[PDB]
Amino acid sequence: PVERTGLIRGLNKGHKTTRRVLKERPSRRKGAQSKRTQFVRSLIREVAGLAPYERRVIELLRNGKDKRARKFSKKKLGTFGRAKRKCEELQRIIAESRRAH
Amino acid sequence: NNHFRKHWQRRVRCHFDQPGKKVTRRLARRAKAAALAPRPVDKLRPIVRCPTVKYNRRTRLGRGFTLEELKAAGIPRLLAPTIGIAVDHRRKNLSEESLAANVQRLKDYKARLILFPRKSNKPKKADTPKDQQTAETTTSLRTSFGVEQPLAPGFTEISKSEIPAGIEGGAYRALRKARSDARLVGVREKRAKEKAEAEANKK
Amino acid sequence: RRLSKEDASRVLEKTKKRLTHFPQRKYAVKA
Amino acid sequence: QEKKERLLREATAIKEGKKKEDVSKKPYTVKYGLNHVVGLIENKKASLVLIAN
Amino acid sequence: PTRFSKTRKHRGHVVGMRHFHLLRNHYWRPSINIDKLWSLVPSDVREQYLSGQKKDTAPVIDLLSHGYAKLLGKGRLPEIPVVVRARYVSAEAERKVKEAGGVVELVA
Amino acid sequence: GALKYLEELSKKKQSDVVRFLLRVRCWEYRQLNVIHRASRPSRPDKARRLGYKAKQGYVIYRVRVRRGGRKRPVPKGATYGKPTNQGVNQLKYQRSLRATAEERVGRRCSNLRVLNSYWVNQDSTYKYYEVILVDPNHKAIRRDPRINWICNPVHKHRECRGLTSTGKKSRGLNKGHRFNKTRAGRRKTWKRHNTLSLWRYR
RNA sequence: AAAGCUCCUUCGACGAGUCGAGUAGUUUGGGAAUGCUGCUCAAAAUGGGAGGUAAAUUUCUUCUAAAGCUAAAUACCGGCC
RNA sequence: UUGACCUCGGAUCAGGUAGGAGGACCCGCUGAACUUAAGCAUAUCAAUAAGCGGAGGAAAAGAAACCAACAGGGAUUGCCCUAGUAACGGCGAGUGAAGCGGCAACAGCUCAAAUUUGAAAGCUGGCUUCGGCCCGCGUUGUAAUUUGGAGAGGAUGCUU
Repeated sequence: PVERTGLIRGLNKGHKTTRRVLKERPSRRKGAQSKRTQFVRSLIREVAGLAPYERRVIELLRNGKDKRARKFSKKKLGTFGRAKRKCEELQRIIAESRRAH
Repeated sequence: NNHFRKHWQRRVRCHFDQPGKKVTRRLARRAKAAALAPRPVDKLRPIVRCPTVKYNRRTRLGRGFTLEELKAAGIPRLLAPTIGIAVDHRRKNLSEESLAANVQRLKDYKARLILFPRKSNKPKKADTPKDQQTAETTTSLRTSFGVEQPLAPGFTEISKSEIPAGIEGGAYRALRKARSDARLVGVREKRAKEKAEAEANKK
Repeated sequence: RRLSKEDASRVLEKTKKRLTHFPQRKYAVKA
Repeated sequence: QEKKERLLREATAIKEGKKKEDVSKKPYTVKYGLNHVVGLIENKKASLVLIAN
Repeated sequence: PTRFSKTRKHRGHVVGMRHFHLLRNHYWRPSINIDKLWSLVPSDVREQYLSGQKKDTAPVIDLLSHGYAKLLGKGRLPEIPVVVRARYVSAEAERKVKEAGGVVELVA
Repeated sequence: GALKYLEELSKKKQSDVVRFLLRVRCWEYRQLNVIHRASRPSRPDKARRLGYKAKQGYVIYRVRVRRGGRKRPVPKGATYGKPTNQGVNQLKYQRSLRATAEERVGRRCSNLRVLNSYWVNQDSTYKYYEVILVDPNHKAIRRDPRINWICNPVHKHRECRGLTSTGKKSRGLNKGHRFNKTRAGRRKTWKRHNTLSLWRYR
């Protein structure tokens, strides 16, 4: 950690202490991928397939209309970041389907 | 500014039971002390520093000791609540000083602790022997292990030869410079990266 | 309709192990 | 009932002091239960799987 | 009391911006001038310093322990070197401390 | 085991297999009664994580409730007061349809305690729920320390008082600055803030 | 037979018509930052929520929702003393 | 033909349970107008009265998807203060919290998501000579173990 300057204002302000390096708390592991949940999610994706809105976005991505796909994903899901993540996931499944074919 | 436009008389709370409630609280405290004797009536609490910039000058009692503090003081987390020590798993030790102070506090408590055996006929090696179970005892950990020095000492004497030179340029100028640099962090970074890009383009 | 004393005082095995090996201790603090 | 008889015969041998390894042997049975069978399939210990209609 | 009221006598004759989620602890910074600076020294030691029985020592005053964050510059100081530790300081206060022969140290 | 797969599959509610199952089961549940006993949970993973056990004293009841808003029962659908600038079609009930379903199931089985409930289906007219109930008079329930808290009389009709999960959601019992008015009980907080407190030595 | 402590290559499952978004009503000091409910859409895996001004990019800090229990200090124009 | 599952039924079958009263206080739902704003559809009265459902000796809440921005605090509740403050408000009458801080009181935990798989180790009920034996529930999962503060696998030598 960066040492504090000992001043009340400016960059790195605050009282000087000897900062410690903590062992990482187990409650902050959430979001990390596990082998079992990765295997189960891949199998369930294979068994179930895709949603109609996902089919629309993957077809737009196949035609390469990326901006319209992002706009349609944002309209369907609600937020720009979730739309971007969904479009990246659909890009990855297009790439694996093409490397299979 | 009088807020009497509702039906305020339906929910007027008087406090004519203040001495009676004090007497009730004192009776409950006596009963709790008699039930817990010879243990103290309260648990051991750590020393923590108050948050925000208004109250960080002062220390006070916290909820409980951290797991790192207990591990450094050599007390297992399952034994700790059974011998009068409060345990708080949410609090962390971001700095060495508070950790060291609380470990010293726990070591002092463990040095002054008397531990009676579970069975009288069969004392164990971790238990206090019968010739050491007799001593003068305290019943208030908030008094015997309180916050001794809540604030920093406001007055200290140093020799005239040890007077510091001070910040070069002046303390007021140092504060103004720190504020100005903080306000101009991003502008200078944009200018530096633009200059670097121009140098890369026309090297 | 109240629960019987045995059923109310019945406890789980993990709690039983915890109370077996770490009960509330009788202790005092020197002044 | 067969399990109870096996436990009683093994208890007689332990009462005599003989070893459970000496008196008993590895069992071989059909594995059932949904979570158990799924775990066996994932750990590749299953040779054949029969799924109900 | 009712007996003193006049009714008993009259018996028979009738801009800018809006700050959402303001936290005052951000803006907490009490100030003290330099003419009250020597009052923070304990009384006997202050009398010794002002009389001149301590010519080889200097008092160090932490304003944050007394509850003050800024040292302001109203008044004048005696010619005694004092170390002052403060979070904030005004230019005139620092200048007058420097004329008195002390230093203003910045803390957080 | 299998229930991880069932949870991942129940996430994907717009796949072909899940929509087919939802459609055929919705037709079946529409042909059945409004409240009827389910012999086993149709979502075993959801029931298990909400607290259902395959033990005597646990029952599942399936219930359908009419969805949409709430209508004020005034004559001819009109009130005779000040203008409201809105009709009775746009009035919103403050509890959930899940709560309505739980309360009706509790009235149907008044000898049991509602533990939890979960969505199973919906259509244009109804929402379909399954409610887990526990028998507080069964010996297998009374001998289990993980569940015998529900035998105590303070848990009589939790669904009527809002002590279930949907009730806590509707009462807004969460920590933080977004739940200032409701985290300790809205009416209790209001009474505290509108109580005039006068001490002896004022 | 169970149980604690110490160290560690590795593993480390964590709740979905739910979160979130739009809209309408109601509510709030939170009529730019509140909650609840109905309708429509509908998630993810260092992901998600929050960080009281809308948005994109890069960071940071805190926690870990959608399952559950639990005494005390608090209230009391009803009942009994 | 004979039987097994699954689903749905019958019984004055065996054993249980609910209703009503009370409702000062408590948890929800539903919900005014007089009044105050010159009148008045925003507003105020008031998220109140009346109406409905549900508890107890207290209830509720409660062990952070918290507060913060600090040298960081650390479940809930209540008092004092914060504070008539930040903020909201036709044509303005008015409305109005929270963190920190002092105190009273303090107490922590249980599941789902793992195969016991070298042995459903779990449980209701019936009959008893009170030793047990039966009929069943349950593998679409009852015990032991684990709950993020971690834990699982190892290694290690002492303690209970």
